Amino acid sequence: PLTASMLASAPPQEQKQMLGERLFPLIQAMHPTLAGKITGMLLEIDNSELLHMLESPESLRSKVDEAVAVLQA
Ligand SMILES: [Cl-]
Repeated sequence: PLTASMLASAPPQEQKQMLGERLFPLIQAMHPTLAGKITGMLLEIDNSELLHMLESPESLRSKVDEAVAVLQA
């Protein structure tokens, strides 16, 4: 499980990658087809909220639902 401390201690060039690797499987469970896109959309959020999402399923959902509204016609 990823921690702020773990995140803060990693070289910045890798932080988003670390978050993406953790977020993507969770996002793909909700949406196999829109997963790359949703994940890319979400990595745009500031890291510290991303961590809160990894840690609250409900936060991740609400963020995903709202990513999907961006994607729709
Ligand atoms: Cl889907």
